[PDB]
Amino acid sequence: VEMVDNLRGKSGQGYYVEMTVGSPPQTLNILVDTGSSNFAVGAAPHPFLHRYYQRQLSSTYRDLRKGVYVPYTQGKWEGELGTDLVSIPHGPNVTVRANIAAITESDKFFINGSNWEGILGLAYAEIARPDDSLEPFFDSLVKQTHVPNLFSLQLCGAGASVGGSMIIGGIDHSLYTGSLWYTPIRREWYYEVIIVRVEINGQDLKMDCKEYNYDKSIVDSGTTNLRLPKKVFEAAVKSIKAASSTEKFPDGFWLGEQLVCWQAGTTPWNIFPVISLYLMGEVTNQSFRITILPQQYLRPVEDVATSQDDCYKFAISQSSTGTVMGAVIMEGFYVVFDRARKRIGFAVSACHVHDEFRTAAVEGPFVTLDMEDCGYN
Ligand SMILES: CC(=O)N[C@@H](Cc1ccccc1)[C@H](O)CN[C@H]1CC(C)(C)Cc2nn(CC(C)(C)C)cc21
Repeated sequence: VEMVDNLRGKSGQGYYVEMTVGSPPQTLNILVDTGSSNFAVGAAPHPFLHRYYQRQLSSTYRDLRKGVYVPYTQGKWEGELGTDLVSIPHGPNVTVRANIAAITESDKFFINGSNWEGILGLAYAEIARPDDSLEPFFDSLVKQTHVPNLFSLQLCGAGASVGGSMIIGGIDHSLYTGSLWYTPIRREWYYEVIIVRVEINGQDLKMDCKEYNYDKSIVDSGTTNLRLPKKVFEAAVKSIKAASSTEKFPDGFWLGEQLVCWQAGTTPWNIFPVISLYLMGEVTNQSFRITILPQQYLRPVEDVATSQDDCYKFAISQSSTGTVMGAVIMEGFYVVFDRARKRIGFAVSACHVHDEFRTAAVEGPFVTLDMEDCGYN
């Protein structure tokens, strides 16, 4: 399909897809964000924008006469709502009319050299700003075209520059191997899921499973790290420390605020454990596990200045807002957002993570006869 390899990015800075807005079409790169539900594009000059949406140049622009403000984990923006024609040159061969927030002010949102100038929130209307009557893009796309109500993401961030695919309307079987395991979307707002068990080096963290979903867990392509509620993050760090205790790192490293560096080519991958996240299955008390390697959770930081070394930031961090399965954990899986059947599917992706000793995996089933719902509330 002409859709394969339509994502690009820089590591830690999100993955983006080419879109056009307006008529005649204005080309913009747009961040793919399953962690939010607003379509917003820079629409005035900013030191970090290479280009921006010029509403005056679009004869199909319609102004909704309504402001909007979106704060995310750290960045935020404000702008003006309207609608316009939108296309995805390397996606489905359609043009739809969609709501678009024209960002006119922002703080800590745009990133210097990221190459994107806007954001596609792919989650549900329940969390759109200003409220749930602002129809999200994907809903408009499905309503206006015959595109099936499903999209999949293969995020590779493999060899700063990263790639992948966003396949809309379909499952591309050349993008994964083995089977697809499905977890139910628990509620349609974020892509909310349920983690039932966490292991490090195969050792269970032995917590009540509701702690892992305090107070929701989501799948979030717009967030880099695996973020964990404090109690789970502390338990996990203790475990990973213990597994890797042949070397000691500063506390700043574990807090995500300092790099760790090894002379180029010598990163000791084998001293770090794998992490397994077990997700609720489609049948009662069954689960499957996705297993992640330290090549995924030690994120490389490209910097020519430090390049006699390879240097890494620890990409597991504390959350006061629930577990966030960010790009770290999506990378090397093919993740299918099957909105039509209210589930998300995971399979090992054609760009999987891989070492001569260990491989990321998606595998099941696992059973737990213990009858506790792991949903927080
Ligand atoms: C790290 C981050 O904030 N990512 C957001 C996307 C983004 C991409 C580039 C620059 C800045 C922001 C992504 O949407 C975050 N997803 C969730 C992460 C949460 C649940 C911990 C907090 C939150 N707030 N929002 C905003 C809203 C409440 C309006 C849905 C989205 C989210």
